Amino acid sequence: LERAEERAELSEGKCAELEEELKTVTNNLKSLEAQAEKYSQKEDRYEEEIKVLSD
Amino acid sequence: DEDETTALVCDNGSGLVKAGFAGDDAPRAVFPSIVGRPRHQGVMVGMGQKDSYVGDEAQSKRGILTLKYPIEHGIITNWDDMEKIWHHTFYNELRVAPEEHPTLLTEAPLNPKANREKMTQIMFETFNVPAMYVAIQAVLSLYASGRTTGIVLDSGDGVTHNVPIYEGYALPHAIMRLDLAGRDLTDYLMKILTERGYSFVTTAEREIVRDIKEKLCYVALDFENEMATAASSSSLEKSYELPDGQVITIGNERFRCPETLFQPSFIGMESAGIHETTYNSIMKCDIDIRKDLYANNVMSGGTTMYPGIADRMQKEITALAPSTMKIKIIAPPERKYSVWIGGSILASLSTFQQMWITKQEYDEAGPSIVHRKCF
Amino acid sequence: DEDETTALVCDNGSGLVKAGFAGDDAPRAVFPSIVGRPRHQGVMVGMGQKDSYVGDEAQSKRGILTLKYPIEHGIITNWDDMEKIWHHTFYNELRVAPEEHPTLLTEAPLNPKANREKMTQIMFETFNVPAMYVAIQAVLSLYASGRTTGIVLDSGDGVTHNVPIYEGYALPHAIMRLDLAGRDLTDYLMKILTERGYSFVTTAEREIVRDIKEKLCYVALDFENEMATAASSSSLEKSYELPDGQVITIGNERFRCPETLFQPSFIGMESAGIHETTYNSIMKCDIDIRKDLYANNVMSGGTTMYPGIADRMQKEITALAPSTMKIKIIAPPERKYSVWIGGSILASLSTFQQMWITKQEYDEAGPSIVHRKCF
Amino acid sequence: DEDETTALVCDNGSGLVKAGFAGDDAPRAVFPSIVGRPRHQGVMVGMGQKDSYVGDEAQSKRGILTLKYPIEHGIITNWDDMEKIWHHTFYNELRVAPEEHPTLLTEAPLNPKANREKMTQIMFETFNVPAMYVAIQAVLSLYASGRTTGIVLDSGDGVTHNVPIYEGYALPHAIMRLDLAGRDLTDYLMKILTERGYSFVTTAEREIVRDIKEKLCYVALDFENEMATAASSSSLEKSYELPDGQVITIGNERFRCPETLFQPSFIGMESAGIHETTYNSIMKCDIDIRKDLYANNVMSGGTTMYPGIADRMQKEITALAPSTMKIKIIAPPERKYSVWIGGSILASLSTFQQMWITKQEYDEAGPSIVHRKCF
Ligand SMILES: Nc1ncnc2c1ncn2[C@@H]1O[C@H](COP(=O)(O)OP(=O)(O)O)[C@@H](O)[C@H]1O
Ligand SMILES: Nc1ncnc2c1ncn2[C@@H]1O[C@H](COP(=O)(O)OP(=O)(O)O)[C@@H](O)[C@H]1O
Ligand SMILES: Nc1ncnc2c1ncn2[C@@H]1O[C@H](COP(=O)(O)OP(=O)(O)O)[C@@H](O)[C@H]1O
Repeated sequence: LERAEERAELSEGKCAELEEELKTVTNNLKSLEAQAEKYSQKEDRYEEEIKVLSD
Repeated sequence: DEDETTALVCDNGSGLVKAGFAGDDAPRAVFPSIVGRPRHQGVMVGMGQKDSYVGDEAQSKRGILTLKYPIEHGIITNWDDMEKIWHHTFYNELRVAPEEHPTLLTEAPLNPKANREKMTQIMFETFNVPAMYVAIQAVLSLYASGRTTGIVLDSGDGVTHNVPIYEGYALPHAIMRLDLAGRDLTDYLMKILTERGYSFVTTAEREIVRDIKEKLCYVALDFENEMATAASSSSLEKSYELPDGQVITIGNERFRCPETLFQPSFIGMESAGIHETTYNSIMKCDIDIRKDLYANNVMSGGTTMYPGIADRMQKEITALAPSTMKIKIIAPPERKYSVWIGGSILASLSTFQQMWITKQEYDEAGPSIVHRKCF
Repeated sequence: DEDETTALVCDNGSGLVKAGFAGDDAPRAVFPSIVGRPRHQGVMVGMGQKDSYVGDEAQSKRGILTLKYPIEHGIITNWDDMEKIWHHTFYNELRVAPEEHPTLLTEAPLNPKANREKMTQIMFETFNVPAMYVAIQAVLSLYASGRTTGIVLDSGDGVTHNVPIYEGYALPHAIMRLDLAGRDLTDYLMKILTERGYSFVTTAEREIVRDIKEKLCYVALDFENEMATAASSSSLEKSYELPDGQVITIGNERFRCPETLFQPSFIGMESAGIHETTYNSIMKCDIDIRKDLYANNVMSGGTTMYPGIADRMQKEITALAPSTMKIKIIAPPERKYSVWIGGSILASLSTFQQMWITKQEYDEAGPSIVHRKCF
Repeated sequence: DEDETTALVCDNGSGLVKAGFAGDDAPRAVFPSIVGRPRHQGVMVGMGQKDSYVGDEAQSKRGILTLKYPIEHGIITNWDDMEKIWHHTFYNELRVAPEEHPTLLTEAPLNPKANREKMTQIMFETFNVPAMYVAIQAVLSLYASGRTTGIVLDSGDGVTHNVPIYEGYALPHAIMRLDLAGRDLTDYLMKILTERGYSFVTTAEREIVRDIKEKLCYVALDFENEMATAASSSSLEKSYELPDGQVITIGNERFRCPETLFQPSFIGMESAGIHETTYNSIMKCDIDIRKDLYANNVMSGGTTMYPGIADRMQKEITALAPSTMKIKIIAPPERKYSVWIGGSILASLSTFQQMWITKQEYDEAGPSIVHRKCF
């Protein structure tokens, strides 16, 4: 039980660590979703600067 | 127990000494820089009991010990305790005999020469090492990270050195030595946990608070948003189990402590903050250097592991930086371990084999040799 | 019966409560912070007899009461009992109803926030006080002592705060709070008196040991020289008459008990003493501050009522301090009462009229307001 | 308190400010170019305490203030702090309302024009001065020294200008401007005092190191010989006392700080040093000019107070110079103050009374007028 509880604690430790990493990565995912979109928009703002400059 | 005369590597901080042998990618063990002493009178006969305990012994028997660290913001001031820490490290756990191996130690480039001279002296005079080198922590994180350029920000337990490196060169006029680290963050947390009804003063209590910070705290990408939320709702509290079965919950203190890195005024320090010192190290470099340092904000040591810090530091520099410039943080998993790792890499480089001080050179040159051979 | 609608002042410590009116000389009455309750079965009927006794009532009928203290280590933990102490204090000795009078209460800045919130809440919700303020005991000590600059060493019943103040500003990171106070000195004396053949375990016995300490003990400017004679000759003993006619004497224990303040390990505390905390508070302040704090160590509170303490402290800090520098101590006759004195001074200052929390502000904000407006 | 409407003269540098009245021999008051602000939370009530402190007030109350210098390498960027410095200088110490007196301010000709435009503006738009004249420090240096012809060597706290003047005319193509000055020399000293075990980082500490430099540092005629000697013997060590009783003993750092003027790489500067630039200013002038400039190398401003500087500069220029030619340095006792004196001389010359901008020509033309009327 102590070892199983220890495993629960170690696994919970990992669970929490992964959760923290999950959230960090997910938060990065979200900032990156925002960046991938802002960047796709920049891909267009810059493409537009090229089109405008081309004109 | 090694089958080659590989250099030994030991990263001696105010927190823990990371140690192992050159060529690995990790220390064999981390040896807290602690020497403990009993603070009570023995009653029972035949109990063994020593005058002092070292490293993990000091923490394991801490219930009746007073625990002290020999290192003050990167400089060893208590050499008796470091000989015990080093002896234990080699003798019991690394299973190392320094007499047969070169040894590489690490240090902030900004610390008093007394420390680099004395570390050179003890490995040659107490441990009989055949060779020595003391390395720069900015350099060591950059090697571990695969970089030659960047601002290295330690924000460690002891000191923050804030050192810009370009193409492998130091840019010393742009260095911001800062007297702010995890040891101060911990004291701040003890005072704000006192506000919550949990008074932490004695050694067992100090070690608990350092454990609370390490498991519960974060910086926050945006302090004020987390501040206002954590101060308004229990949904931001996180619990911690105290060793006696009691528990503590922590609210906005969870980030108010780490925040001192960005706001040193929290502990009475007069400082720009880690994001401004990082910024100023970029800003003070030449105009054709600035772009490369903006793109290479390099992490070193611990606290760089706090949630929101890699994103926050990049935002805080961006907010101060000129437009056009692209600002990026290099925050590898080799975090909290990159200085030791850099030592392994450096000790092992073919280009570094002539950088080692040999025993014969040391004996002829005297202790001041570290100034001519290391840095 | 009063000639002004002035503020009320009450230094509610873990020991005693000093109470009176702001603008007066001293407290009108000093009460033990005690609520007493009978521990025996009644046999006679129509004997009056209270469920609980307060302050001086608790001590006057103590022969069959167990006596409890609602305040410990600077914090009220039993708000119901403090409301009872206050109802008695205000209506029976000060002859005032707080409903028409602003009231000032005191704490240490490092006590849990609950202390300031319950002090404020009791007076606003059970007494309907028109206004409240929670004061800093160190500030009150400085006003009473004639200082704006110095280290306040309050050495109280439940806690020693140790705070540097410069030009009216706090240097809060330099507060060296110590878990050693007069209540612990009493318990230490009980144990050493037991070694001498006089065991004390119950409340009546505990109140007497505190009384023995207060009348017989001293600290000594030099405890080693004092011990050389006190441990060698009966001429250094002093007798105390116990309530039951027995006589107890104390020899070198007479100064070894107070010596705990310079040796906290005597009660199991991990500390070097008050002079170490005084010194470190100075050390954590800037170099252009330190000169004024060395010249202004301020003793306040009780337990400073030990002969030899002003000289003991000057020697003990001088011993840690740099040479050339002058180390000086302020230790006025307004000892133990100086916090009350400061309370009256602060409550009545024209510059303090806007520092008060009014009932309207309290009702709109709730009790957490004390944390934001007082300090 | 002045009996005549003479010009006010104020030399406002990045270090100190020299203020007095034209026609006199010396400034009446000297202030640091500092505005101080408290960096701590007030604890006591009715303590007064200013929001900001100026000049000597800023240093006198500095124990809890952060001290800022409004001038960055010779240019004023903080005009809120400079109007405080000027108001204090005029109103409290010179006891004058500028409305009744013309004012002379000073700056190098390569100082961005924005600064002389703003100096003209502060006196006309905030202080309502009836007239203005911004002077060239080199012009003032030669008047004070009794010369019309010579090299002005003026390394200050901010920058070094290096300007040749012949028969009163400037040879501007020969000006060698360097970002090399006392503020950087001080920064180098802080780093090397850290190497010795004395780490100085806070405002109080930064002011101490600057004070150490002024009292202990020198250059020596021969650097290699002074270096070799300091490295060989304690006879070149000098002590300094710090405000709290600490004592620092300084060795070769005593001249390595000043050495940066000849070795700018010590502070990350791309320069060959002040002697190369003093020499080049002579060299860039026509050969029928050079003979008079070589024989009249004139020191002004501070840093010229380092013993061995007049002789090292004369020797280095001589070594770089053609043979036969006589090289001589003028280094009068009116050093560090001679620019103020030159200000007094210029402001009061009858030949200069038509050079003053009135508050009419200024208002009609605007701020840019300084570029046409002064320099
Ligand atoms: N996950 C984390 N959360 C909060 N702080 C951390 C974390 N990891 C490391 N730090 C802090 O950094 C320090 C340990 O990092 P480290 O650089 O390895 O010490 P050292 O210099 O002795 O090697 C401690 O003060 C620790 O509290
Ligand atoms: N002569 C004395 N000897 C020892 N202790 C004393 C003496 N006089 C007063 N004290 C101590 O003063 C304490 C209460 O005073 P006080 O300082 O006003 O508490 P506080 O400041 O925290 O409100 C008690 O513990 C009492 O024993
Ligand atoms: N004894 C000295 N040692 C080193 N430098 C000096 C000495 N005396 C004067 N100087 C420098 O010159 C400054 C004062 O002269 P000055 O040049 O007129 O002010 P500024 O350069 O700011 O215009 C001082 O701040 C100091 O740094």
